Amino acid sequence: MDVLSKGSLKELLAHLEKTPLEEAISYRIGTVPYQNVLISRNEYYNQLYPDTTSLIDGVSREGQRNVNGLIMSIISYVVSGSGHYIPNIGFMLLRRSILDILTKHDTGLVTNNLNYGIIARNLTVSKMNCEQRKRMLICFKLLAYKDGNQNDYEIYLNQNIPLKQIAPNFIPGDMRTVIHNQDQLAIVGIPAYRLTQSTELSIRDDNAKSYKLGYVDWYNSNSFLRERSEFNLIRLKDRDTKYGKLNGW
Amino acid sequence: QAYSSGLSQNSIISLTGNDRTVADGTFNSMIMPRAVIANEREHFMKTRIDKIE
Amino acid sequence: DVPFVQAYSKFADDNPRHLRVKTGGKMANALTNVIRSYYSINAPAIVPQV
Amino acid sequence: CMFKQFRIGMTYALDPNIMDVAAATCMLLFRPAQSISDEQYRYCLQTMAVFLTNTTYDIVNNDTIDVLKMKLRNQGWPFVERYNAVEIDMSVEPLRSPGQVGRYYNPFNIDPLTKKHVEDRLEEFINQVQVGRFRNASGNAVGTTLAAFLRACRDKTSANWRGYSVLVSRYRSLIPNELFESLRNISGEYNINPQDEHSFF
Amino acid sequence: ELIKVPTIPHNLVLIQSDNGKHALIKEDLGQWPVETGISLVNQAGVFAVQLANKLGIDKPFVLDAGSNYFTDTSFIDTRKYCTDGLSPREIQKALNRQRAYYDRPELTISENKTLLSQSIIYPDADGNDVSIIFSGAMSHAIFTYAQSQWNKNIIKLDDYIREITLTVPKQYRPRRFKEIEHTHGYVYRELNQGSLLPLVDANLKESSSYYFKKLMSSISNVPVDARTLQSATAALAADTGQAVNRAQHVSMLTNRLTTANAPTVRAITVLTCMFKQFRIGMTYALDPNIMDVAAATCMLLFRPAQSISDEQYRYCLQTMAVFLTNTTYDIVNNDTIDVLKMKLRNQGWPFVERYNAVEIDMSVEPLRSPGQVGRYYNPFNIDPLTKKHVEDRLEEFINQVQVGRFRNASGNAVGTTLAAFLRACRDKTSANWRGYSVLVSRYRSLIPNELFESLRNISGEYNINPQDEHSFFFALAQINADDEFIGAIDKESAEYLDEYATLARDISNSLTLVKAAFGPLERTSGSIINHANNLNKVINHVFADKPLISETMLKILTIDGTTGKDGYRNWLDKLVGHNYPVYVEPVVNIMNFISARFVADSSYFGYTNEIMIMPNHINVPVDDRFGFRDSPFCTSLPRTIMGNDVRRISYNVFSMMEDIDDVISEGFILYDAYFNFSYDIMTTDGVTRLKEDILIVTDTGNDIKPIHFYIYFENRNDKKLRYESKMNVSYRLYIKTPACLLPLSDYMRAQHDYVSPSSSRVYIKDPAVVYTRS
Amino acid sequence: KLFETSPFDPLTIKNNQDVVDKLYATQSSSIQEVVPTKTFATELQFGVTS
Repeated sequence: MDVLSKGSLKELLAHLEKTPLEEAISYRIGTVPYQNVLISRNEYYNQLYPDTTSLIDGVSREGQRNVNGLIMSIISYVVSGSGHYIPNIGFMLLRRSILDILTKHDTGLVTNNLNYGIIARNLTVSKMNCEQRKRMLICFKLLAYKDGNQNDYEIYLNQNIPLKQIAPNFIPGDMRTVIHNQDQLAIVGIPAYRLTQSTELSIRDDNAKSYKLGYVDWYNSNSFLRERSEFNLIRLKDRDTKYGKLNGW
Repeated sequence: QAYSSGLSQNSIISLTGNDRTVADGTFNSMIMPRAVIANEREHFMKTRIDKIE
Repeated sequence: DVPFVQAYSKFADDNPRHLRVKTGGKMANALTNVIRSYYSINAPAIVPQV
Repeated sequence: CMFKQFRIGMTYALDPNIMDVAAATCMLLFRPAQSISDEQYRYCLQTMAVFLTNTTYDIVNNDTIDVLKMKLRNQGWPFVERYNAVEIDMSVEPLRSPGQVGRYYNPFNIDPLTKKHVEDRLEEFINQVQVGRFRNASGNAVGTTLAAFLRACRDKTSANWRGYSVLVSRYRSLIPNELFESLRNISGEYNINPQDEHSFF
Repeated sequence: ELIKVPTIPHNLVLIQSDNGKHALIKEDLGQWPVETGISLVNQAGVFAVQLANKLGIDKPFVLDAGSNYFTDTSFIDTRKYCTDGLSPREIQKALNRQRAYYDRPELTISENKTLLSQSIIYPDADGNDVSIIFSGAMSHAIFTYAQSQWNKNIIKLDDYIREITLTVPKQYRPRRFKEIEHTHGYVYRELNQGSLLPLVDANLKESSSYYFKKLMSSISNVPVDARTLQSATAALAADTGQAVNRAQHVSMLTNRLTTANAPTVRAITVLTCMFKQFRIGMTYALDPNIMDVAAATCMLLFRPAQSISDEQYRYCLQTMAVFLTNTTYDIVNNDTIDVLKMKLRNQGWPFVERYNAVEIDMSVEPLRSPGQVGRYYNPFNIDPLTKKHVEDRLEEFINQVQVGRFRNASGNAVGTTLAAFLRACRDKTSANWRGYSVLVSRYRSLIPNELFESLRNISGEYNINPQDEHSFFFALAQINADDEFIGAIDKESAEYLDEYATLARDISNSLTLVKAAFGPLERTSGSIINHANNLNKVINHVFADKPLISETMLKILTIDGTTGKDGYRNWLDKLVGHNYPVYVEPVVNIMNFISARFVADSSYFGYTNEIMIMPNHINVPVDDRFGFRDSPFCTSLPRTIMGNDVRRISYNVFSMMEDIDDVISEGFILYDAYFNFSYDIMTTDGVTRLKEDILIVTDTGNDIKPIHFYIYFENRNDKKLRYESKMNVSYRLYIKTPACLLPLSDYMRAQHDYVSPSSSRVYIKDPAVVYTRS
Repeated sequence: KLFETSPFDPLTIKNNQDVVDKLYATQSSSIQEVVPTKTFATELQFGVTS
């Protein structure tokens, strides 16, 4: 919910710096990812409604124990709000931030063998919307810069024409590029249209609307932080600053 | 001191790329050379074929 | 030289100098890279949208 | 009580006095926890700790809520918790227009079913403050003075909660349904002087 | 605040002949005298400021010419017709008069509509309004450049808030801005922070004494709880038996108690914990008593080790050894700190160590310290985490003093008196340290980080008397924060903030003045004499009329008794050769632009570098665009005339020439000087001539008289004026054609674009984001 | 009546600044979240003048 609310590149990377890896990993068993299932949608149909479960749903799924599953759990958390079930990763890796895993070699995780095409296909890039594809491409660029695979990232964009048009423009080592970026990455937000307490047909759409309706409740909740009215009560370390720089950028 | 020959050599481009590790499920991974002495399955199969000839 | 100074200042976002080469500034760099992208899909998209 | 998105804020002096602590403990007890923000909640706990634990704001600036709760509880101060309000279901009879159904928080955190405050250990908590010693070196009768204020506040709220609950329902019945839905989008936070909050109760 | 300029300052005028044959557009920017033999750039600086005032761009401004328009009566025409600049109707009238002379038909309706619609206002993508008007070239260039410079300091309100969030204290109620201000609010703010180090580093004694005095006055008025000394004295008398009949060491401590200087000492206490290195001094009696030992022990225990220097620390240890160990000052004169510590420890005295105060970080960023963390010391050497003294064995040490034998082998009179006294001081500091910690933090927020790490007690004015020190801790008063006192601090914060901002501007002005005026010194009498005279001239000019530097700087410089002029002269002297970086401001950029154009385009402002004197019988190419009779203007001064290069003589050589009569017969060009000239364009026809004779011959030298052209338009078929020109004029003076003149045919070259910001924008005069608590 | 005292009379205003000015003038009638007092400033820099 909090990760889906971020609407700018600066906010997204700032959230990932303060968020540990354990938030990406889920400890609920879930179900196997790719299955043709029948779900109940009584608002629309009397018969059961066919659908296919996927990894970018908002509900936890079972994940492979390899490094591929860990990266695929991080991206699903960013684009869908929930991760997958990969237990016994370890204290050392789980305490690191999401940005450290994606960008830093000191974590101890080796990810240079990853194939962006296979990861995108397993994440069902075809079913993703524009904001979801932009968020995943941000994760790919950070991984490419960590492994020195910038050339491979560019070629993968050349093969996929729709991905090249929406590819965010920022150098993963320079903070000046992040501040200038004006891409809108928000998935949930205050809706200008009429939003009703109604169900959706597919699993992805229904789960997304739950976060959208939950965010509205979160926005008016006491947990939400109102910068306009309570800026002085925020701690100085985590207070918003114009000259905000990620470490090493 | 190692022997240094001034022999002119052509540039060599690896299949692995700049990161020096091949990507999974790629055409380059399928055409990569792989060890024959270290692997037991291949070092056994080649001896059998050599004996047959 | 006032008409040229005004025209170059708007184009290049900087005042011309006697000992510095008049290159066109940011507009020249943006136009050069944008021309590169149109020719080939393999060319990168360097210039930001901002 | 009528609008859940509205918040209540409070600003205290750099060196808090007995008025600031009395006003802070009156807000946590007799205002909905949904109205009080998390940042405001920490600010109130910091104010209590500075007065009662003999520290300063700078010393306790980086302390978390659980750390602040432990410091106050060890000293003997039990009021370190926000209490959720009880939602009272409301209906406007139709008459000429179609009817409206709504819900509002019961004032002063009083459950109509139990006819008492939500906290079931309030009487034990007030007795704990009465016998407690807070600033032995630099204060006199802080516990007795604060305890007497708490009993007066508790008695008045239990005595007059029905009148204010009826008043909220009367005001809710004046707003039409279309106006109420539009008012849901807006938000606000109200800053109450510590003197006015204590004087109100 | 920001000024909204309603009209664009065009400087165009229309001059047309009576018959209407010739018409010209001229941009009048004034005439500015230029002096030869001295730097032209320095003169251009003086004229740039005067020019900026004439155009109205000296002060921050935004153009507000969007509403200056009208709509035509035609239903098709929906364009907005601008009223600024030269009126297109004036050009139409001039053009029609020209066509009447040539017998051409007047401008048609279609031609009239195109001409009358040249000046328009249209909106752009960002909501700004663009005005296309007829105006001068230099007026357009200077005005638009000044617009871009002032716009650098105009930012949205939300951007300004984000830049100042870290400095907002928690104890202030946030300000609720209106919804329009959040969306369309803008503030003109200069956010560059100027360092105060150049003033502080050069004058450390004066700067420190000024700020310490101001701080001391504020802290001295803090309310305190009124607690009588009877309870404390009665307990001391009981613990160490006090008899009216007998003479005891305890009495010497008691009769010396006094609370007269308590407000002064408690302000010194705040000063020690507010600054990084505030060192205080202490002088004891020639023959030490038990009061001096108690005072010395109190200084080492309850004052920061950063406030006590090693020499003071040794002096404190020497005083204890003289009294406790029964020795003389001459014996302990040569002993070191380690030796003195062993002597007192062998006798049973454990208080021989300094203690470091514990630093506490401020909750918010200190003012004028962007991206920095503030700090201050906790009073009385009490660890905030443990809420007790840094020394964990203080209880054991006091007991050890009680059983010790000092000044007498038998009895414990001295030890009991000191132990009972030291227990009282320990209890008072434990109870009342929180109030002093809050007081120190409040005054720490007034000073920046630069003042925190730089100011020192160089003079030694604040020294604590031994009777005041031991009475301070024995009779420590709790700090009471009254509402009146709290509001007084808030007023001081506003005045401190204004004073720092004023000082920063004066430092920046002084640094600019030194670089431009003074060079480097040499070990020669000529350099010293030149520097001394130039220094006096600058000082006389800066203090004349309204002084350049404010009264706040003069107070700091005059704190030692020197005059304001003398104090500034010394400080400017030290600044020569400074490496301090000075941020370039928008007004400096504007002036450098006008100065550059003044040098580059001299014909606009009435002076030229070259003139030519030629006999009338020699024919020279001239500018025939304007139809002037015998035009004194050439497109360029000819390189060759009749196949030979024109001779060029510098003004200095021509002044000393004694064969000037032979030279003028051939003709020559005068250069290496700035020639001020004026001209008048008359609508009638007449002989074009000069007001005065070209040159004046004296026994001392030759000179050129002031130049003033009477220029007339030409009717070719006029025999009287043709004959007068050739026969009544013998020599003619030529200059390059002024660039301000423009023929009427090229009226489309006067079209220029001015952009005015959106009218939806609202400007906020007070952008602060908090209120006072009460 | 929707308002006891109208926030502003629409006919009197002419631009966005008058709406802000009128709202400040009539803010006493409304129930204000924060009642205005003297304003506290934390930053102030003066620029050099002509």
